[PDB]
Amino acid sequence: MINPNPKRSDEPVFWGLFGAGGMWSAIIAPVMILLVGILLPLGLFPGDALSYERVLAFAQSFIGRVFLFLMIVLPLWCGLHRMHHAMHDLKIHVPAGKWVFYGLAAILTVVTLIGVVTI
Amino acid sequence: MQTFQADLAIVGAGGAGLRAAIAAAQANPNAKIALISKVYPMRSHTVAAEGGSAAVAQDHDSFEYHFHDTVAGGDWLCEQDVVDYFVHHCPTEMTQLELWGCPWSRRPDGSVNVRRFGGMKIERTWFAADKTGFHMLHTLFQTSLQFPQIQRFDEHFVLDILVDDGHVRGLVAMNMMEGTLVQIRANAVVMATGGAGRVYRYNTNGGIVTGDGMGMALSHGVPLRDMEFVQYHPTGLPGSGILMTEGCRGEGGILVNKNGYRYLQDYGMGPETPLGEPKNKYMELGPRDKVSQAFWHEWRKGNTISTPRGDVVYLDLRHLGEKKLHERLPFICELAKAYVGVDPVKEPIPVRPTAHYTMGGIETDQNCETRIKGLFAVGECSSVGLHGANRLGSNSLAELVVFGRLAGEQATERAATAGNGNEAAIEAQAAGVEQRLKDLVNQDGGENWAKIRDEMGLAMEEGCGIYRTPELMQKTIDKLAELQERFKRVRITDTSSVFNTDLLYTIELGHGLNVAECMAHSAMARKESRGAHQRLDEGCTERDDVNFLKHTLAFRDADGTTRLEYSDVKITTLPPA
Amino acid sequence: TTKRKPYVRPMTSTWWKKLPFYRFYMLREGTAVPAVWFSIELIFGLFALKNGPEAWAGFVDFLQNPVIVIINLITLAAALLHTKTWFELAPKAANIIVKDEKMGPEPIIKSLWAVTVVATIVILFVALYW
Amino acid sequence: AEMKNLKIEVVRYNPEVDTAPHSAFYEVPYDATTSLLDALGYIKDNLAPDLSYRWSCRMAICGSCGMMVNNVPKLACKTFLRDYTDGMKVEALANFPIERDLVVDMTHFIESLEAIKPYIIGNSRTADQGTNIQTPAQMAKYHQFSGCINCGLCYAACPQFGLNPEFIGPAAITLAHRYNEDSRDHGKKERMAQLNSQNGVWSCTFVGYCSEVCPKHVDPAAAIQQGKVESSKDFLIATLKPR
Ligand SMILES: *Cc1cc2c(cc1C)nc1c(=O)[nH]c(=O)nc-1n2C[C@H](O)[C@H](O)[C@H](O)COP(=O)(O)OP(=O)(O)OC[C@H]1O[C@@H](n2cnc3c(N)ncnc32)[C@H](O)[C@@H]1O
Ligand SMILES: CCCCCCCCCCCCOCCOCCOCCOCCOCCOCCOCCOCCO
Ligand SMILES: CCCCCCCCCCCCOCCOCCOCCOCCOCCOCCOCCOCCO
Ligand SMILES: O=C([O-])CC(=O)C(=O)O
Ligand code: SF4
Ligand code: F3S
Ligand code: FES
Repeated sequence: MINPNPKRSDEPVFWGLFGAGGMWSAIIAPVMILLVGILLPLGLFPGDALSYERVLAFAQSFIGRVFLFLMIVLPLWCGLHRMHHAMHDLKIHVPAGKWVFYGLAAILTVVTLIGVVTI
Repeated sequence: MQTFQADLAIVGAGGAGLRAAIAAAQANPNAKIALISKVYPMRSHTVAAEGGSAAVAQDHDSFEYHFHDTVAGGDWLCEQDVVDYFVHHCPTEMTQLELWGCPWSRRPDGSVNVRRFGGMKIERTWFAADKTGFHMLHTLFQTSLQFPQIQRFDEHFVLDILVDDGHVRGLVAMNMMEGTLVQIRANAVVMATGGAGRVYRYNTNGGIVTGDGMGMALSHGVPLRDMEFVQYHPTGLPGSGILMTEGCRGEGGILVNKNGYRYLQDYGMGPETPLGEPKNKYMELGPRDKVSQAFWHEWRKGNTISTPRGDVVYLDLRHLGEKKLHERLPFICELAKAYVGVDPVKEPIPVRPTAHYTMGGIETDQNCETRIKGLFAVGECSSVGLHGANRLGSNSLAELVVFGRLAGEQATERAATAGNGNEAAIEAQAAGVEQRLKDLVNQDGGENWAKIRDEMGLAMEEGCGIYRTPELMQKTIDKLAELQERFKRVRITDTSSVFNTDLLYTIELGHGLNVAECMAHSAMARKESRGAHQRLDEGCTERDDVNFLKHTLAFRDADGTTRLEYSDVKITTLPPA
Repeated sequence: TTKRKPYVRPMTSTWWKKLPFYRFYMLREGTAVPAVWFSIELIFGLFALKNGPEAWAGFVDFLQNPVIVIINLITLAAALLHTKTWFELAPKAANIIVKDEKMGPEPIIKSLWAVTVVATIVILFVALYW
Repeated sequence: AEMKNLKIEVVRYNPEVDTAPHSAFYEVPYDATTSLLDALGYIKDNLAPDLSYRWSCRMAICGSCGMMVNNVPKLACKTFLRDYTDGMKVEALANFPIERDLVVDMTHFIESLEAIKPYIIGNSRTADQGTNIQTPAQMAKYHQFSGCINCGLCYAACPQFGLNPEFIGPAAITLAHRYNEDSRDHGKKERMAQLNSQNGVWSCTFVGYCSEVCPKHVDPAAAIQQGKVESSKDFLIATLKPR
C-alpha cells in the first residue's frame, strides 16, 4: 500500500534553480556561444571589440561581473541537475549522487564567485 | 469457501450500486458494506451515458409536469405512487452530485444549465457535456473512496444468492483473479447489476450488460416484471450498434433516406421544419417510437441505403458548422470518425435503430425490496415501476441516484432488524452453488458457447424487435427453447484458474437465455400494443386498457418453464384516458 | 495456495534505445553536457582574462584549435535544440484561461522566441558595434 | 466477397503452465472497420477459447481495453487492423505484472488513485441549499483533467514508472490536480503530502510520453508540471514556518 504519510522531498529547491537556469540558457546561451566560441577565435568581429583590453574592461564592470557570474552559474545548476537524473534514466549507480552533482555545482559556483570579485 | 461478514452486500458498482453504497455508509457509519462488481466500478455501463439526467429546476417547471411526462410516456403502466416519489427527489440527488464535484455544464452566471430530452416540454435534463454518465459514475465512484465502511470486491463475479425461509442470507462470488469462490454473508443484499440488452445481436450496450442479476433473482422465485418492453434507440451505428446521442438532432441534425428526403414528414411528424430551427415533437424531434418505426417503413419501400454493416438511413449534421461539429460534440465526431470512418463536417453518418434499454427487471416494491425479505433491486436491473411501457429520456440516470439512495437506506434498516437464520441451511446453499458450478465445469458436449450466443442475438433481433408478429415471436420462443437445450451440451474447454473468462462468459450466457425467454413469452402474451411493445396482428395493434392495463410478471420454475402472472397498476391522480 | 504467477518484465538500461520518442528525450537531456562544458570554458576564459593578456591569448589560442571549434559548433547546436524544446515545454506549466478557455501554448511559445531574438540582437550589437 | 486475413501475434501467458510469456499467431479476417478488440473476439470464439482479456464499452470510454500494439500503449477498441497490414504484435499493458494473457495487475494504479483523495473535501454546503455556483471560467481550470478514463495507458508509457514502481503516476497526479483545481474543493492540504513525496510529482522528469498516448486528450503531463509548481509553492510556505 502507498505510504500514508510520505516524506516531503527537497526537489523543489534544485528544480527551482534548474528552472531559472534553464530559462537563462535558453534565451541567452546561444548568442554567447556565438561570440565566445565562434566569432572571437575567428576574428569575425569589428576592430577591437573582442580584444583582451575590451573584454577585461567589461568583465571588470559591475554589470559585467554579474552577467559573467549568472552566465556561468545558472547554466551549471541546470545541466548538472539534468545529468544527475540522466544517471537514473540510464540506470547508472552513482554513490551520493546528490552530493556529487550538486556539490560540483556549489564548488564551481564558489570558484566562479571568487573569480568575479576578481582574481 | 472463505467467509466474509458484512452488514449489507451490494452486487454492482454502477450508478445505482455506488449511490447505494454511499447512502448506506452515511446512514450507518459503523456498517461494513461489501460492494461487489465484476469490473472495476468505473468500467460499469453508466459511464457511457451522453445525454443527461433529469431533475426539475427551471422556475416555470413543476414536479407535476415531470410526473405527467413520465406517466404518459410510460403509456400508463407506471406505478404512480412511485413516479411521484421519483420526481420529488431528483432535484436533491442531482444537486448532491454537484456538491460531490460532478462538473455539470453551466449558465454564464454559474448556475447549472439544462436541456431537453425524452421529448419533455420543459427542459430539465442536467448535463456534463455529452459525457454525463462518465462524469456521474466517476464522481460517485471517487466520492465513495472516502467512506471506509465500504469494502470493495473488485473483479468478483457474483454467482448465486443464498436464500432460506424467505430471507436472504448472503451470496457466493468468485474471485476472478484467484479463481477461488468466496462467501459473503449479509442480512440484506442489493441487486444493482444493470440491464440485459446484450441478449440482442445489435445494441448500444457494453460487453458486461448480460442480465446476470435478473437471472439470479429468477432462480429464487422472484419474478421479472414487464420484460417485453425493450427500448430501441433510433440512431445507432450499423454493426457496432454504438449510440449517437439524441443531441445530434436536438442541435439540428436531420435524418434522410437514399433520396436525401427527410422522410419523417410522411409519418405524421410533419410539416418539415427549416434546417435552422428544430422543434420538439416534430420531424427529427418527434416521438421516439415513431422515429424508429419510420425506419422500418422506409426500409419496406426500399428507401434505405444499402451497406455491408447493413441497411441504414443518414444522420446529416453538416449544417451546424465545424466549430459546433468539431469543438462542441467532440466525442461523437470522434466516435463517428473512428467507427464508421466519417467526418460529420464533410459527410453524413449512417445509422439505424438499436436495442438500447431494458424497461423490465426484477420486481420491487416502492422501497426497492423484492418478494424475498432482505433482497432488494435497484437500477436498470430492477422494476420499481417508474418507466412502465417506455422509459423517458434522461430518467434512467436520475433513477440511479434517486432510488439507489433509497435502496441503500432501506437495506440498512432491513439488515439491522433481520435477526439470525439457520446456519446449516445457509451453508448448505453455499455448498450447492459450489456443486452446481462444478457440474457446469465438468459438463461436456462439444457445443461452442459463442455460437449459441450469436444465435440468441439473432433470435431476439428478429422475434423481439421494433414491430412484432405472433409468427416471429413464437419462432423466437422456439429458438430460445432449442438453445436452452444446446446450452446443456456446451463444453468450457478452458480449465484454467487465473481470470478464466471462457467460463464467466459462459455463465453470463445462461442468464441471458433465461432472461430472454421471459422477454419473449411476456411479449407473445401481451396481445396489445403499448409503448415499446408494438404488434401487427389483428386486434393487437392498439392499446387495450380494458384487458392489458396491468404488469406482466414472468416466473421461471425449477422445471425450466416460463410462466406469466399479471398485477395491477397503481393510479393516483392521473387515470388513463 | 494461489495459482497466480505474476510475470514481471525487466527494464534494461537500454530502454530508451527502442522508440524514437524516448530517443529524442535522451537527446534533449543530452544537451546538459555541452551546456556545462561551455560553463567550464567560460571559467577558463574568466581566469585567463585575469592572468593578463599573456594568458588570455593562450585561451583564445585554445578556442582556435580547431577541434575545439567543432566541439563548440556542436555546443551551439545543442544549445539551440535546448532552446527549441525548452520553450515548447515551459508553457505547460501555466494554466491560463482566456474567456472560458484554457489557452496556450502557441501564444507563450511565440513570446519566448521573440525575447530570444531581440536579446540575441541587442547582445550582438552591444558586443560588436562599440 | 472475400475478406483479407491478418496474421496477428499475441503474447500468451498461463501462470499454471508457462514459466514465461510466449507468442502465438492467429489468422483473422478483417476489413476497413475491424478493430483489435474485434479481432480478439474472433480469436476467442474460433481459434483459442482460452484467450483472456478485459473490455466492455466497445467505444473507448470505459477504459478496460489497455494493451500494447507494436510497443505502443493503445486501446484495443480504438485500434484498427487496417493500419497493421505489415505485422501486428499484441502484448499486455507495459509496466504492470502480467497475470494471464492480456490481463495485468491494476492494483498499484487503483491504490495510487485512492491515495490522493479524489473527492470534494471540506465543503459544508448541503443539498437543500442548492448547488455550488461555478462559472464556465472556473470549470475551465480543471475540466480537461477530468476526462480521465483510468485506462492505464500513460503508466505503460511512462519510463519513470517502469523504473520506479512506487511512483504514484501521471493519472493519479492528474486526478489530484483536478480536485485541487476545482473551485468547490477545499482539501488541497489533504493531498499535498503525496504530491510532495519523492514518489509524487518529483519522480517525473517530463518525458511527456503519457500525454502523447492519452486516448482522451487529458494531457497528464501538463497537470504534473503545474503540480510541481504548486509543490514548489507548498515547499516555500512550509519553510517560512518555523518552529
Ligand atoms: C447503454 C447506454 C445507456 C444509457 C445512455 C447511453 C448508453 C450508450 N445514456 C443515458 C442518458 O443519457 N440518460 C439516462 O437517463 N440514461 C442513459 N442510459 C441508460 C442508463 O445510463 C443505464 O440504464 C444505467 O447506466 C444503469 O446503471 P446501473 O446503475 O443500473 O448499472 P450498470 O451501470 O448497468 O452496471 C452494472 C454493475 O453490475 C455489475 N455486475 C453485473 N453482473 C455482475 C455479476 N454477475 N457479478 C458481479 N458484478 C456484476 C457490473 O460490474 C457493474 O458494476
Ligand atoms: C548561499 C546560500 C546557500 C545556503 C546553504 C544553506 C543550506 C541549508 C540547507 C538546509 C536545507 C533545509 O531544508 C529546509 C526545508 O524544510 C524541511 C526540513 O526537513 C528537511 C528536508 O530536506 C532538506 C532540503 O534541503 C536540501 C538541500 O539544499 C541544498 C542547497 O543547494 C543550494 C545552492 O545554492 C547555489 C545556487 O547558485
Ligand atoms: C563545498 C562543497 C559543498 C557541497 C555542497 C553540496 C550541496 C548539495 C546538497 C545536496 C543535499 C542532498 O541530500 C542528500 C541525502 O540523501 C537524502 C535525500 O532526502 C533529503 C534529505 O535532506 C537533505 C540533506 O542534505 C542537506 C545539505 O546541507 C548542506 C551542506 O552544507 C555543507 C557546508 O560545507 C562547509 C564546511 O566546511
Ligand atoms: O441517450 C440518449 O442520447 C437519449 C436516450 O433515449 C437515453 O437517454 O437513453
Ligand atoms: S490520463 Fe489518459 S492514458 Fe492516462 S489513464 Fe487517464 S485516460 Fe488513460
Ligand atoms: S511520461 Fe512520465 S516522466 Fe512525467 S511527463 Fe509523463 S509522467
Ligand atoms: S472496451 Fe471500453 S475502453 Fe475499450
